Amino acid sequence: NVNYTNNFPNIGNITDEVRNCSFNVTTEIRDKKQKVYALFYKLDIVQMENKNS
Amino acid sequence: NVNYTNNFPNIGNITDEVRNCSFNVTTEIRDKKQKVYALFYKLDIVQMENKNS
Amino acid sequence: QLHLQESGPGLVRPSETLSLTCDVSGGAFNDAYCSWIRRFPGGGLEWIGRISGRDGYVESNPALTGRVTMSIDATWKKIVLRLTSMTASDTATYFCAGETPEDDFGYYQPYFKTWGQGLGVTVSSASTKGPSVFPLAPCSTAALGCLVKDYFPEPVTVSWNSGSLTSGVHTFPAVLQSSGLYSLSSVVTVPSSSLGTQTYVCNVNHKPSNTKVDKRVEIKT
Amino acid sequence: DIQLIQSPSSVSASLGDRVTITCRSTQGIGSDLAWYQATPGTAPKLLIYNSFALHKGVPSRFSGSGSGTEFSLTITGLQPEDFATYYCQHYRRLPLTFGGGTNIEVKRAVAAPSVFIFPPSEDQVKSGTVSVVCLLNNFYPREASVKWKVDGVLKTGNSQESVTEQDSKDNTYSLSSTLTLSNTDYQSHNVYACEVTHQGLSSPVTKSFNRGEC
Ligand SMILES: *[C@@H]1O[C@H](CO)[C@@H](O[C@@H]2O[C@H](CO)[C@@H](O[C@@H]3O[C@H](CO[C@H]4O[C@H](CO[C@H]5O[C@H](CO)[C@@H](O)[C@H](O)[C@@H]5O)[C@@H](O)[C@H](O[C@H]5O[C@H](CO)[C@@H](O)[C@H](O)[C@@H]5O)[C@@H]4O)[C@@H](O)[C@H](O[C@H]4O[C@H](CO)[C@@H](O)[C@H](O)[C@@H]4O)[C@@H]3O)[C@H](O)[C@H]2NC(C)=O)[C@H](O)[C@H]1NC(C)=O
Ligand SMILES: *[C@@H]1O[C@H](CO)[C@@H](O)[C@H](O)[C@H]1NC(C)=O
Ligand SMILES: *[C@@H]1O[C@H](CO)[C@@H](O)[C@H](O)[C@H]1NC(C)=O
Ligand SMILES: *[C@@H]1O[C@H](CO)[C@@H](O)[C@H](O)[C@H]1NC(C)=O
Repeated sequence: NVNYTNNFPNIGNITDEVRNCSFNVTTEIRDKKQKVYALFYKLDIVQMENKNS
Repeated sequence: NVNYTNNFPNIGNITDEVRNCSFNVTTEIRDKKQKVYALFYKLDIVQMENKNS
Repeated sequence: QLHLQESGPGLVRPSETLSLTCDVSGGAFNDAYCSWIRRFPGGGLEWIGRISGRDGYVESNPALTGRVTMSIDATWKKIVLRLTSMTASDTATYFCAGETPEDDFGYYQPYFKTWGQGLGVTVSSASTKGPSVFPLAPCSTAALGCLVKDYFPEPVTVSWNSGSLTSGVHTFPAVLQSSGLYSLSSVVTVPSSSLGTQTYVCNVNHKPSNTKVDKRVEIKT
Repeated sequence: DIQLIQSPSSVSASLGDRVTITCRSTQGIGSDLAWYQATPGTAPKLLIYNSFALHKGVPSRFSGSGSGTEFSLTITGLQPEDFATYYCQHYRRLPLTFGGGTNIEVKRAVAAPSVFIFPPSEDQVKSGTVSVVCLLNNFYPREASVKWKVDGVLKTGNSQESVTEQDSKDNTYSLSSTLTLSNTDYQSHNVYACEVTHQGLSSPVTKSFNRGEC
């Protein structure tokens, strides 16, 4: 990222709010699964058992 | 059951009309299944092949 | 029925593969999963990787990330556990238990129904060494003892008078020091009324060496 | 990955008491659990699976309980084979971590330890080593701290311990506290007295040997 970031308000930084999660979805063909990554805000994901999942 | 069961009609009992049916559900460990149980009436289940299934 | 008995090599040199083999008798692991459990002295039990019967697939404890390797063969009564770069902290009683193939509450549930016999394995260099016997005696209720040092391997029987295995025989567990050669103490509790008169012959014997040594307690003043 | 902690790590009870154990998890393992009765020197024997289902053949007094995270076991009557190490095991997800291992023993015949002392013999001097041991006998319970005031300074580390199991006659133990030294250091200091700590006794009894021939 850029460093100075125009720190006029200087409120904070979006780290520790988003998570870079990878998961297996299905492509246009049912018999083919692909692993894809996505950035999700921490308010959209809940933590089930096995805390690293 | 209780013994008397208010034996005024003296017709029969619901056994030989109901069944346990149980089915797999997948779990965390690979090649491990958990049985889910239910009681189904004999009029709602049919035996296709490989008896007791 | 299902019986699991394992012999394997036994004691092996440090940094050498421990290729333990478990024998299945009566039944077969055509569909069940076989597992390895080792039990450290005291402490608890640590699960080792798993193997299937219909297919060749190996699980592994993440602590032993790459040290483990398993094998299965055509007949389903032979199985081998292979460990690489085996360190000096791998003394345990490697058990052999099979996962439950079916149950009221699930299928292939990995709770160990029937265990094996196992074996108490230890690893150490400078292994071969003959026992050395020392006596024990006070200077003036007291007791005596027959210490055995730098012996190998376990165990060493401690015959108190060859018939005095009745009272006060507190045969302590063997101990291992930093030198790698074991020390084993012994004692028989006797009051202060039969000292200096009756001989307390102590015929401590090691099975592979037969260290037949006779000694008695003496009071020196 | 999942750490099971079972309590109490040490408990003692007499015949026919009411004993309870707990095996708390750090993550929810559902109802998946198993209990074992692992006597030392032999393989463990399964008692409970799915945390409440009694195994077949085993005595039916192991009324297990618990669900979710707090799992507990209860015993109504105590057999002579009851007193052994217990382990709680989960099988929710890999790895299959076991428990720490609680201990159950008979709690009777409280008494005070008997302290002994044995200065090394002359033939132990023929070899370049010194074998002096302070023996502990007839004490309850297991835990005890042995001190060695070597001229008032404790050169700790050389005090080895070896405790026999629970007794079948008067329910005691036996620790072998020894400090194996050499001739170049054993003769340097003056006093080698062993002092222990216990509750059933009155004062910690000091045992030593005279400097010289004893
Ligand atoms: C809830 O889930 C559970 C578990 O998922 C489920 O129960 C399973 O149901 C399936 C399907 O019915 C069962 O699968 C069968 O397994 C049979 C055993 O296979 C093993 O043994 C083979 C031969 O060795 C044995 O042979 C005879 C057989 O009776 C025996 O006496 C001998 O003593 C000897 O031990 C062995 O060849 C086989 O290994 C082959 O297969 C694997 C996997 O494909 C392959 O990788 C290997 O290389 C090798 O080729 C295995 O070790 C088996 O006989 C049977 O096979 C029949 O079905 C296939 C496929 O449909 C057909 O091609 C053909 O008709 C075969 O005859 C089948 O594979 C499984 O055992 C159950 N598990 C249990 C009971 O624990 C429940 O049903 C579920 N609940 C529901 C659905 O309600
Ligand atoms: C991200 O936010 C933290 C929180 O204060 C801050 O310290 C850090 O400088 C920000 N930027 C980066 C690149 O970490
Ligand atoms: C996606 O699937 C692949 C192979 O099936 C697996 O290696 C990977 O760990 C999976 N990723 C997940 C479940 O996030
Ligand atoms: C149910 O009815 C049958 C009739 O044949 C009888 O034999 C049985 O005892 C009754 N009760 C139960 C619990 O099955």
